[PDB]
Amino acid sequence: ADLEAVLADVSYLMAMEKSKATPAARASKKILLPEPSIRSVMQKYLEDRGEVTFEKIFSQKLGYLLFRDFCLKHLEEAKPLVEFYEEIKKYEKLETEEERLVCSREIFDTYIMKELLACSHPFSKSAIEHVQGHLVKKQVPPDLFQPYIEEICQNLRGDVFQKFIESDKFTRFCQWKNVELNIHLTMNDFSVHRIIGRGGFGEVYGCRKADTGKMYAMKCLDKKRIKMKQGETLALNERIMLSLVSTGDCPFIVCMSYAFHTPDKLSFILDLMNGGDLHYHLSQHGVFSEPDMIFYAAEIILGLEHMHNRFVVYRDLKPANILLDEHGHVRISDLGLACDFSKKKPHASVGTHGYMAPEVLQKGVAYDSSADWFSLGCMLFKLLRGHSPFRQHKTKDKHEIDRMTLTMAVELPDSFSPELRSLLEGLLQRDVNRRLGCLGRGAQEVKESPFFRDLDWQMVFLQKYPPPLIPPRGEVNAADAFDIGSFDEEDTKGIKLLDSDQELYRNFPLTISERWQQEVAETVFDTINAETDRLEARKKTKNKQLGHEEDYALGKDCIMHGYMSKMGNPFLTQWQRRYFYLFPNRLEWRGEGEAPQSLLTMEEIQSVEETQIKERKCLLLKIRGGKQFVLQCDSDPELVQWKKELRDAYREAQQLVQ
Amino acid sequence: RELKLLLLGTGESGKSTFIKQMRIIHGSGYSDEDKRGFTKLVYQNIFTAMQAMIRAMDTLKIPYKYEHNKAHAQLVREVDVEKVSAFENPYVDAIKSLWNDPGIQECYDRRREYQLSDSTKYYLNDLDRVADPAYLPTQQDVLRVRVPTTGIIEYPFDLQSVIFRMVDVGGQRSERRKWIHCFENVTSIMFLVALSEYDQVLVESDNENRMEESKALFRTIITYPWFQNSSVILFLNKKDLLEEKIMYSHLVDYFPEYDGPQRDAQAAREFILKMFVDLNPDSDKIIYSHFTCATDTENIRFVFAAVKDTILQLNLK
Amino acid sequence: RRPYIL
Amino acid sequence: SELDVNTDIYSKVLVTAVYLALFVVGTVGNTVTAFTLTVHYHLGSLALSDLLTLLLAMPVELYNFIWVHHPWAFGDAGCRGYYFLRDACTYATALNVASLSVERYLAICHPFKAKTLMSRSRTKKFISAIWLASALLAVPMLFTMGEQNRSADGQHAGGLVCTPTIHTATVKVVIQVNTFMSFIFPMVVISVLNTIIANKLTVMVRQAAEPGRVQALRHGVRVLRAVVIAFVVCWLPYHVRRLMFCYISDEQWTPFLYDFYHYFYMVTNALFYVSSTINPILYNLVSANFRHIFLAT
Ligand SMILES: COc1ccccc1C1CCN(c2nc(C3(F)CC3)nc3ccc(N(C)CCO)cc23)CC1
Ligand SMILES: Nc1nc2c(ncn2[C@@H]2O[C@H](COP(=O)(O)OP(=O)(O)O)[C@@H](O)[C@H]2O)c(=O)[nH]1
Ligand code: ALF
Ligand SMILES: [Mg+2]
Repeated sequence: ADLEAVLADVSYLMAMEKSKATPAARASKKILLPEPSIRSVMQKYLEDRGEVTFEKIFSQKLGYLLFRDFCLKHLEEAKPLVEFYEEIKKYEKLETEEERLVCSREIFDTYIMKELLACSHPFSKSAIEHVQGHLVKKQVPPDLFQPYIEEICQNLRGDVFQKFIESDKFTRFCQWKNVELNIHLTMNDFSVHRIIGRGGFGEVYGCRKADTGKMYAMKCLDKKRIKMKQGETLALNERIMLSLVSTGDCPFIVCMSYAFHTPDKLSFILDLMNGGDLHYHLSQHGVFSEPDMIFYAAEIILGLEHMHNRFVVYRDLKPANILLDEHGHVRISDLGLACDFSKKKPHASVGTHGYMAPEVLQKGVAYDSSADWFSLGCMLFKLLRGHSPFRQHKTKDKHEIDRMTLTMAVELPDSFSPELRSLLEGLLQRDVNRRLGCLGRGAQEVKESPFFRDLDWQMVFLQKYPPPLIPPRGEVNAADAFDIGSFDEEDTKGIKLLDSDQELYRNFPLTISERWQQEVAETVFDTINAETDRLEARKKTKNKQLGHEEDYALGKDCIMHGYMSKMGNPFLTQWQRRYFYLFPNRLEWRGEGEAPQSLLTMEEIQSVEETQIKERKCLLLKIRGGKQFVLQCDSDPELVQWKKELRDAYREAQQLVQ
Repeated sequence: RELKLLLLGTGESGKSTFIKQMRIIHGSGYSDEDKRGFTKLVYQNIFTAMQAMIRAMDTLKIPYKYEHNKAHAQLVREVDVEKVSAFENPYVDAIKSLWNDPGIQECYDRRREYQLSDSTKYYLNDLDRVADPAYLPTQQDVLRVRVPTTGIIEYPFDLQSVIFRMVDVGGQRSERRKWIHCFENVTSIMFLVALSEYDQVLVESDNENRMEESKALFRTIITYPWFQNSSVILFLNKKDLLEEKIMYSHLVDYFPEYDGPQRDAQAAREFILKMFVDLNPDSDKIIYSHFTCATDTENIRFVFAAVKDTILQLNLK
Repeated sequence: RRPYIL
Repeated sequence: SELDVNTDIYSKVLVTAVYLALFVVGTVGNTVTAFTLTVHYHLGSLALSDLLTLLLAMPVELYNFIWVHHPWAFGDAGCRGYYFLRDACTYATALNVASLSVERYLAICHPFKAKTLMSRSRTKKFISAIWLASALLAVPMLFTMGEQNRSADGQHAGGLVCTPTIHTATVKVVIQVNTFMSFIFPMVVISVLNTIIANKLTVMVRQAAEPGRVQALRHGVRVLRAVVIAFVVCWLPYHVRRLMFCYISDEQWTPFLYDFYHYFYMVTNALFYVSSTINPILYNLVSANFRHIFLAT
C-alpha cells in the first residue's frame, strides 16, 4: 500500500490502542461543569418532571456513583447499608456455586451474623429467615439476598436520601445532569479516522470522541443523496429503530449513543466493532465448522430475540452485517432495513437476494418476524458452505436465485450433522406456519432445538464461551480505503436542499442518557470531579478572603436564581452576563456581586416568549408600556425552566391582582 | 487432632468460671503466686462492689442509719481502683461499718435496680479474713472473683485420652461481634445462661431483661446454618442463685407466661429449660441441658463427666 | 574581466 | 574585451538538449500533477511553482544566456522583470517546499492540532500568502536591476549586455540576503522537520517490525531524506555560483576561469531546473495510490 494509506492505518490503530490502561488520558478536550449555583435551576427542572425520586437517581450511573460516594464518606449511618448492597451486587455476578458458597458465607458473617449477635440488625425477620433457610440447605442461588436488596433500598429511601439531596454531592449530580442535557454535537467534537465501510446513503468512519476519548463508529448519511433517492423516511426509520433497540443492555446489537446532523450529513454514533465484519473474516479464514458456527448461531439468535421482543424485524441478515468485537464476540450492526411489525405487518420485498424469506420475496403478502428465521438459516448455511443455499451472484442471475420460491433447500448430508440437518430443515421451511421460530414462543423454538442441546444459554448471554476466531490485533480488519472508495460527488449535482427539507430533520438529533452516563463513568468521571472540586475550593477561598460570597441566603422568598445574559445592547457589551433572582412579585438583578438591585416587577410584564437572536436561543420579555428585555441562558434546561417559571410567576401575580 | 469447643453466653453468665473449674479439675491447679495475685483482684472487686452500692444508695436516695459512716461513705467515693494497692486499715473498718449498716443492707437486698457482682455476699461474709493482711485465698475465693474477659481466648486442654481445646469469649454485646472468627471448625458448642438473670436487666442496657437477651442469642446461635453438624449443650448455671431469687422474687413479674406454682425452684428451673429448648427451629435437632453451678467443683465434675462422653459419641473421628 | 550574467 | 561568449558548440548543444529534456518532463508531468489534485493543496501549489519556474524562466535563457551571451533581447524593464520573475519563482519554490514540510509534520505528529491549525480556510490563507504573495514581497529588492551596457559593441545589439547595476557592496549585500532567505532558512526548517518525521517513522518501523507497512515506512523515510539531498545537490551549486559572482576578493579573472564559470553557469542552472523537475517523480514513487491516478490521467 502507499505511504498515505499506511500512515492513516497506523494513526487509526495507535489512537485505538493509546493509553488503554489510563482511559482518562485519551481525552483531548475537557468537560467544563457549570458553577455549583446551577442546582437552584436544575433542582426545579428535575422536580417539575419527578426525576429527583430515589429510584430515578439511584438507577442512573452517575447518580448512583455520587450517592454511593456520599454514603461511604459523608454519612456514617448509611455506610454499612451501601457496603452491604454493593457486596450483594458483587455476589450476584459470581458464576459458580463453588465460589458463591464462600462468598455467601463471608457476606452472611460480615453483614448479618455480626449484627444479629450485637442485636444491631435493623432488617426484618423474614429476610433473615429466608437467607438462613437457603444457606442451611447449602443452596446459594444468585437471588439469595434479594429481600435484603429490597430492605436496603427501603432504608436508603428514608432520611438518607433527603440528606443526600441536601448535600453538596446532589449539587454535583445537578451539574453533571446539566452537562448531559446540554449535549449539542458537531462534526468538530469527533476525531474522524479512516473510512472503514460504505453503503446505503453514506459511509462509516472510525472516530474518537474528543472530550472523553472513547472510540466510536460514525455512520454518516448524505442529505443530498437521501433527497435524491427519496430516502428521508428510511433515514428517520433507522434512527427510530436504533433508539428503540439501543435502550437496554443487550450485548448482541451495535447500540447507538448519539445522533446529530450537520447542514449536509446525518450522523449516528455507534459501538466500534474493531474486529471487522464476519464476511471478511469468512473470506480470509474459509468455511467454518459446526462447533465454530454454534457460537455465532447462539449469539445471533439471542440478538434476534432481543430485537423481536421489541417487535422489530431485521430484514437484512447477512454474514456481512455481523461484526466481530475485539475479543471475537459478534453483534448485529446494520438496522437500515429493519422495520416494526407491531402496528402493521410489512409487505415490501426488502432484503438481499439469497437471504430473503419466501413471503418477503412474494409480492403483496404481509410478513412478520418470521422473515428473520429464514434469513438466519440462509446465513448459517453460508458460514458452512461459503454461499447461500441458493445459487450465488457469480453462479446465477439475481432472479434465478429468486427461484428459492419454487424449490426446497438442498440440505447436504455430508457437511452437516443430523441435528444441523434438522435445524436447517426447520429454518428453511417454505411454509411460514410450519417454519421453525414462526410458531409458538418464537426464539424459544430455536433455542431449544437439538443443535443447541449441549449449549447453556445463560453462559451465552454472559459471553463466557471462547470465540472460534479472534481478529488480529495489528490490522484494521477492513478493506483498503482505496477499495472502499467513495460516492460520485457529481451524482448530487442539481440537488438543492430547501428549508422545507431541513425541516424533516428538525427533531433528528438525539442523545441516550444511559449510554452517555456509562461513557463518562468509564472515562473521565473521577478526573473531572477532582478538577471541579479543586476549582470550587479555589473560588470558595477567594470569596471568603475577598468577601462577596456566592449568595447571601438567597433572599427570603426567592423562587429561583441563576446566571443570565442581559442581551441586545448595541452601545454596551452584547453579552452582559449577570446574576438574577426571581420573586413572586419582582425579578431582581445583581452586578459583579456587591449588591443586588431590582430590574423588573412581575406586575409590569405583558408577555414572555422565546426568540432566536444571532442563531442562539433567547428569552424575550415584553413590558407594559413598550419596554422589553432579552435574556439568554446557557443550557436549554435553564432556558426551559426560566421560561416556565417566569410565565407562571407573572401569570399568577396578575391573576391574583385581577 | 484437638477438637475446638466454644463457651457462649451473655456477659456475667459464668463462662470464665467454668474455664477456671475445667483447668482446676483436668488441668493445673492454681499456685501460691496465683493466689497472691488474686488477692489484689479480690480487693478491687470488694472496692467496686462498695462503690457501686454507695452510688446506688445515692441515686435511690435511701437514707443512712449511721451518721459517722457517712464520712467513710464520702471516703469510699474518693477511693479509685486505677492506682490500687492492698487494703489499708482505715478502709476495713469503714467497709465493715457500711456492710453492717441496715440501710445499705436493704439497698443491696434491692440490688435488682442496679448492677452488682453476685460474689458480694460471699466477700461480705468473709470480711476480716479476706481483708486480713495474711490473705491466703482458697480455691473458692479465686473462683468467686470477677474479672471481665474480652477478646477470644483459646484455652488448650485435653481429657484423659482425647484433646479438647476450649474457647472463652466475652459476653458483652459490644464484644459478641468478635465471635465471627472463632466459628471456623466448631465441633460442639457449650452455652451458658444465668438461671438468676431473669430478674436483672443487662449491663449495657437498663431496659431489656437479661433472660430475653440470652434467649435471643441462643436462638441466633442455633439458627446458624453451619453449626448443623455441631452439637450444642445448654449449661443452666447459677442454680444456687435462682433457688433464692425465686424464693425472694416472683417469676410471674419477669415472664408472666410461667403460670406455675410460686417458690418451686424445680418448677422454675423446668420452666426455664422448656422455654429455652423451645427456641430451636427444627425438632430433629437435639439440645442437651444440665443444671449446674460453676462455683461448686463437684457439680462441674459431674456435668463434664457426661459432657465429654456425649462429645466423644457425637464425633467418632 | 568581470562577468555580467546572473 | 570579450564581446561574445567563448563557450564550445559541443556544450551549446549538449546543455540545450539537457534543458529541453528536463523541460518536457517538468511541463507534462507537472501539469498532470496539478490536474490530478489538506496537504494536496500544498502538493499542487509546489507543482504550480515548479511549472512556472520552468516555463516562464527557461526559454528566455536560450539564445540570450545559453546559446549566446553578447546580445540581449528585452529592454531594461524587460530584463528587470525577467529577473523579478526568476527570483520570485525561486523563493516561491523554496518556501513552498518548507511549507509542505511543516504542514505534513503538523498533520502526522499531532493530527488533532492540525485539525485546527490547518483548517481548510486557514490552509487556503497560508498557501495564498506563501504563493503569489510572499514571493512578490522578497524579490523587488533582489531582481529589479539590469540593462548595464558594458560591451564595446555599443549600439550593436550584441554590445548591449544586461547585468545588475547595483554597486559592488550593495549588490553583494543583496545577494547574501537573497541566499539567506531562499537557502538557509527553508533548508533549516525542511531539514529539522524532515529529521523529526524520519525519527518518528523509524520508531514506528522498529515497533512495526507488517511487511507492507515496513516497506511503506522505509520508502517514506528514504524519500524524506532524498528530498533534502536533492534540495542541496540542486540548489547549492546555483547559489554558490550566484555568490561567487559577487563574493570575490578581486576583479581579476583568468580566461580559463571565465570559461569555467560560464560552463558552471550552464550546469548550475540545469541543476536548478532539475530540482523543479524532480517533484512529480518522488510524488509518484512515494505513493502508489497517487501513482495509479497519475498514470490514469
Ligand atoms: C518535505 O516534503 C517534500 C519536500 C520537497 C519535495 C517533495 C516533498 C514530498 C515528500 C513526500 N510527500 C509525502 N510525504 C509524506 C510523509 F510526510 C513522510 C510521511 N506522506 C505523504 C502522503 C501522501 C502524499 N501524496 C503524494 C498524496 C497522493 O495521494 C505525499 C506524502 C509529499 C511531499
Ligand atoms: N454463686 C455463683 N456465682 C457464679 C456462678 N457462675 C459464675 N459466678 C460468678 O459470676 C461472676 C461473673 O462470671 P464470669 O466469670 O465473668 O462469666 P463470663 O462473663 O462468662 O466470663 C464471677 O465472679 C463468678 O464468681 C455460679 O454458678 N454460682
Ligand atoms: F460478661 Al464476661 F467475661 F464477664 F464475658
Ligand atoms: Mg469471662
